[PDB]
Formats: sequence, structure tokens, C-alpha cells
Amino acid sequence: MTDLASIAREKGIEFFLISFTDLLGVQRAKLVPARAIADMAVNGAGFAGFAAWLDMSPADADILAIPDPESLIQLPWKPSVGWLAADVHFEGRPFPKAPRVALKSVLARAAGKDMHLKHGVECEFFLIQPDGSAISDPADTQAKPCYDQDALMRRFDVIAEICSYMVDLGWGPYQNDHEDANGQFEMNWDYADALVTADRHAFFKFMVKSVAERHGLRATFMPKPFAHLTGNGCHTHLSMWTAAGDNLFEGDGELGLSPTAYAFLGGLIGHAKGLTAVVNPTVNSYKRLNASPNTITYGGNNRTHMVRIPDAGRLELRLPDGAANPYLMPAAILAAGLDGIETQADPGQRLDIDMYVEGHSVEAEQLPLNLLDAVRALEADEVLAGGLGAAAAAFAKFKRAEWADYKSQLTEWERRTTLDC
Amino acid sequence: MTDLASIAREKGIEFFLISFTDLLGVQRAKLVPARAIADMAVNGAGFAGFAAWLDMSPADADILAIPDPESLIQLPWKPSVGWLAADVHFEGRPFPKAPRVALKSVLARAAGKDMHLKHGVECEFFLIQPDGSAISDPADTQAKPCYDQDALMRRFDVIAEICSYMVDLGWGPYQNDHEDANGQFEMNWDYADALVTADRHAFFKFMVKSVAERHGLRATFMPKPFAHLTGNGCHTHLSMWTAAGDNLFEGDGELGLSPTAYAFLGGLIGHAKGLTAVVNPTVNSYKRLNASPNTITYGGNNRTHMVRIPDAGRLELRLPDGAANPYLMPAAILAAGLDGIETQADPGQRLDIDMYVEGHSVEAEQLPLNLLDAVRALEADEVLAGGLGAAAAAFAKFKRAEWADYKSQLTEWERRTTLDC
Repeated sequence: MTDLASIAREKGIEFFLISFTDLLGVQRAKLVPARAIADMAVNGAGFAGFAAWLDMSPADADILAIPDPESLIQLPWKPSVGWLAADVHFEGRPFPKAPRVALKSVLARAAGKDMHLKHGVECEFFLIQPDGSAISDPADTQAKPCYDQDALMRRFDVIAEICSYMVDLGWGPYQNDHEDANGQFEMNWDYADALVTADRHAFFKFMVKSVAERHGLRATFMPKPFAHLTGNGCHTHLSMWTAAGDNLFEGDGELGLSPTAYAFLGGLIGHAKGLTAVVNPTVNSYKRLNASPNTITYGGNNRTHMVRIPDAGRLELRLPDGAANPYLMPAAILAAGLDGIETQADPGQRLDIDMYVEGHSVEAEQLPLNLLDAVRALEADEVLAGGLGAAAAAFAKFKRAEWADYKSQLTEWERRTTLDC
Repeated sequence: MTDLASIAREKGIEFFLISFTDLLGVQRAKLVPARAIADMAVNGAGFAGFAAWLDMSPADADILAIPDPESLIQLPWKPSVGWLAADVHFEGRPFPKAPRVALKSVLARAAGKDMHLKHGVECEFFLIQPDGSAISDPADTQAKPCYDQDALMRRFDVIAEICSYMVDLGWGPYQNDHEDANGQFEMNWDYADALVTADRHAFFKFMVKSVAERHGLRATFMPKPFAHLTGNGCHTHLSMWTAAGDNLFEGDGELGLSPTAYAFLGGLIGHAKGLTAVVNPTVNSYKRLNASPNTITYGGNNRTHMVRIPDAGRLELRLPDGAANPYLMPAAILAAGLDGIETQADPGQRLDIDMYVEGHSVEAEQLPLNLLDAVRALEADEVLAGGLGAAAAAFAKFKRAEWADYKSQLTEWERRTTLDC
């Protein structure tokens, strides 16, 4: 197609943002003027990977980040800037420690079996005061705030703005909601090819953060930003397709699922523990797993299990929180799912229970309850560790560092509880 | 001898404090007038153990705390109050979950082999502002404050007072020091029969806390009370004796130790991990083990190993911190030591290294680095768990609760590091 330089001329783009996601979900970007896009579209932009979360050294050569021209997004709030998602290349080949590179690998394995992952994201977020002390709306205070029309329309301006951008960009948004915590929201768009979805996820986090700042607010995807309120989820909708456009998950077993889906499901259940460290990747993530419901169970149309079946041909994975890496998250679910399929794994009986009331009477395999045990879990699950490749160890290394960091902090809790021993 | 009522008349005691130490080292006491001492000396004082750290229920009968008349201490700063240490009795028998009861059990086992434990305590403590924000002396600020004559004599009044009390009570004190952190002190008295020492430890913590308050200050034994300073140790000096007054630890092997001592030592090294949860019993304890030196090694005249040999017939155990239970600490070291002796256990080679410089090159068995792993360690070491009896599980239960408590706190560290994911 027409080179990025040519688009830059027709559509009036003055600068490109060349962007990649590192192991921690941090967006690293670089701002290049149009007069330079041509050269980089082809050779990529040069960063020093040791400065980002990539487990590299100062002595290594600068990595090259090659833009995916198919990913261009003209910032709807600032049209002269062109945003681009990029693969980090190192010494010729794509760098297997960058998340988009790892996602694209797992996809290629699945591809060569005529299996195509498609997923949707439920990115919840709070809107907060710029200084982070409190939610953005002091009038949002009732016990059960969910779907509060009052508080919802109080933030219409910023919501509507971002939703309309999504309409224009073609993501096909269909709903905007106030969620179950004061100050918390969700905006939903259509499911798509994993890679498409992933980019959209990385960009959505940027847009909402960016737009909210322009309205003198702040967006946070943090798992548990307030001691007194529920946290941010990032539940995921999954479906496997053939190139021929057929839903491999749709079938005639129970609930409308095929045997293939139930092996995929078995894969999830099989790797739930190590999978946990990846979609609950921060010390803060583990407040949510210590409310009650930390047990490994599906499913059915029921919001009380680690997995839900909403409809024929779909699994909802109610495990990942807001801190989830947009590329590392699909990547790792895919790994565990392809295993389910390749080892014809057994999910076990369904359970139509409400686990909040009747989950104590069920004997159930339990998820890890803190980062360290979670990392330990990922480190032992070699099937998983292999599906992500060199990334897995890098991740584990960083998160073991973060653990130590958090544990070295002197809390008021320590001093209140121990000053008197 | 003359009943406590008679002493009360000669020595002018108006009230008795009947005291016991619970699983957390908390001193539970009760204030009884002299007119009532007679009855309680014999039947004990009635508390409801469910209200203290004893793993009991409201439905249980009130425990009885029988004073040990041999332990009387007339508060040197308030002579009309008589302090007494007590065994918690429950339903006839001594309650095996109370620390003094557990210490006295292990001692009785050792006793029936003509083995008598004797130990000294190095109780370090900071003096702080009453509100706990800072050390008590703003003029104590140099890099290497240890043995600072200036700052030492700046707190002469309160030190000298407490030291002189110890002279009068017969504990045989021999030195008072400013320790290696700003605001931190140590006062040393003679070693003695474990049980004697233990009471003296429980009372020392009370006296220093009490006297310092009378001087408008505050004492803390907390492991790590300040982010910027070193912590409180509670190193212990150990020696085994026969009734005939002979030091079973004194011999002709290396360094002047007998084979018996080296099996005891082996016992320690053998149970170091599970022993850790007991003498490092708080979430706060684990800052000190994550400075560098968390490795299981003795020894010799060297302050870099988990164990030190200062002289013929003595082991110094450099493992316990200020939060250590005065009864649970001897109790548990004794257990691990009697095992060493009964299984003729092997400590391994000595190592005359400085572990701060040359400890990374040694392959060494590593202690647990956080409360939970520590509790796990104690739970698996059944030899140890058996030597303390019913206490061990109670302890483990409480500390697993404390862990959850600490992990449920929302720190500023979480919010600074995660608000932006």
C-alpha cells in the first residue's frame, strides 16, 4: 500500500509516535517528525532496551522497533500525531522478550493448526482526582453504585468523547457503564483477532488516560486503587476460529460447547496457578484474591467461577485484573489453551453453584494468594513457561524484584502493631 | 517459707501484680490487693484465656494463673506493688499453650538427663519520643554512633536508674552500652538457669518500658522501628550444666567445646529454618534478614554467622530479634538442642570467614525470608513442633493471621508503583 510518508501527506500527520509495550505494560514511545517516517517504517526506531522492561544490558546493541503500518491510529483528540504499534527487533530477529513478539509467536503455532484466537477485553477503570487521593466525583457515594444513571451522566462529557472516538476508529463499541465501585467505569467494544484486540487494548489504556487528563481528571487501571472499594477487573472473552470463519468452540456437548473448547477449558484449569502470576502481575493484584473466591472452577452462566460460559462458542475468563499485560495476557492464555487441546485435557465437572454462598463446601484447587507464591507457580509450570519463551523468566525476575521492594517498605501497620513488643 | 501475705506485711506491699506471658509476649497482669493474695497464691488468679493470645474459646472455663512465689519482685520504682510470674493452669493441669508452661516442660526433659540449660539475653532497645516518630535524642546523629560517650551520658539518668535496680535485685549487671544505631542501647546482666533468665527477660522489658515513661520517654524492643536505622537483636548465650555444676559444653574438641556441645550446635543448624519463625515472630522481623546474611553457618569468635563461639563452653545464638518470646525462645532452642544431642547431629565444617565480604562464595543453606515461609518451615519441622507441644500450632495460627492482616493493608508503595498501569 501507500507508504506512511504518503499517508502523512494526505491525512496531515506531522509526527509519528513509534510505540512498543515492555514486560510491565509500560508504553515506550518515540516522537518522530514526518520527514523521518520513511526510513523507520523500514529499519525501525532505535531504543536502548536496557532502559525499558526487557531484561537487557547497556552493552547490548540498540533494539530496532519496526512499526506495523496496519496499526496506524490518528489520535482522535490530536489528529496530527500518528500512533503505531511495533515489534522490538534485536540483532535481525524479533526479540522474544517483547510481549507483542511473544503473542505473535503463540498465534503462529495456533495458526498452523487452522486455529485463530479471537478475544474481547472488559477494561474497567476508575476516574480519580489528579493527585490520586480520591475518585473524581464526590457526589458518587451510595452503597450499590452500579449502573448509577446520576453518576454516569455526571461524567458524560469524557465518556461520550472516548466512545465516539471508538465509533470513528471502527472498534465497534456497544456499551458504556458505571461499574460496581464508586467512581468506576467500563466501555466495551467488539471482539477481534487477538493481535488486533491487543493493540486496541494498549491504545485504549492510553486514550482514556490521555482524554481524562484533558478534562482535568485521571484514569487508573490499577487492580485495587482504594482501601474501601472493589478493584479493576480485566475479564476476557475467548473464541477459537478456523480461517474458513468457523467457531471451533461452538458444538453439541453441554451448553453449546464443542469437545475442542472443553479441552481448551481444561488447559486453563490445568495451568490456572502459574497463569495467575501473569494476569495478576503486581503485589497490589493480590488484595482481590483475599476478599473469599480464590478457587479453580468453571463455569456456566455464572459470575462466581474462575471461568464462565455465557453462550455457545465462548469462554469468559474472569481471572485477569487491570494490571494485565495486553500482549502477555492473550499470549499466556493461548499457551495454556493449546496445551489443553493437544493433551485432550479434562476440565472436570461443571458446578452450577454460587461460590460466594456454597463454595466452602466444595473441595477445590486453590490459586496462589500472593505475588511470590504466584511467581513460584509460573516457574514450575514449564508448559506455560515454554509457550511464552524467553519472556517468562524475564517477567519472573522483575516480579521477584518488585516483591522484595514491597517487602522492604516500613508500613504504619508494622509500627502500630510492633512498637510495643 | 513465709506466705506472700506475711511478706506483704513486713516489706509493705499493698498490691500484687499477678502476671503471665501469652503467645505473643504480651504481659497479661491483674492487680490484687494484699487482703486477697493468700487465696490466689494457692488457687491462682482467674482470667478468661480467650481474651489473651492462648488460642482458647469464650466457652472454656477461666484459666487459673498460679503465682511462683519465688519470682516476687518489688517494683524498685514503686515498692508497694509486688510483681509475680505465673503458670497458666487449665482444668487442673498446666496449660501447654502458655509459654512458661512450655519452657518448663522442655526443661524437665533436659533435667531428667542431668542437663540444665543456662542462658543470658542481650536485649537491645531504642529510646524514642512518646509519639514514636523519632528517637528520643535529636543530638544523636553521627554515622557510627556505637559506644558514643556523648549520647550515652545524655541518657545517663534513666540508664543508671535501671542499672542500679538490677544491682539491687541481684541480677548482677555488668555493663550498659550505646549500640550501633542512633538512639539504641543495651544493658547486660548475668546468665542463669533458663527459667530464672526468662522471668528476668519478661520483667526487664516491663521495667525499661515503665521507667522510660517516667522520664517522658519510650522504650521499644521492636525488630526494625526505623526505616533508616539498624534493628534490635536479642542474641542469646547458651550453656548446658549438670546438677553437679559442670559445664557439659566445655571440652577438648575445637575451640574448647565438647562433643556434646557440637551435637547441640548441630541441632540448632539442623532446625534453623523452623526455629526462625519462633525467634523472628513478626512481619517486621524479616526486614533484618533481607539487608545480605541469611545463611545457616557457625561459628567461632566471629560476628557474621548464625552462631558464634565466643569461648570454651558457650554458644552465642545470633538469630533472635527483640520481638522474641522470652519463654518461647529458650523453649524452642532447647528443643532443637536436645535433638542434636539425642541424634548425635553434625554441625558441619566451621568457616572462619567474614560472611559480609566472603559469604557469597560459600554454598549455604538459607533461612526463610518472610513470615509465611517461616511459618511453613516451623510447620514441617515436626521434631521442633513436638518439643513445644500444643503451643506450636497456636503460634502458627496467630502468625498466619497476622500475615494476612499485613498483606491486606493498602500501602503508599502500592499506589505510587501501580496507579499508572
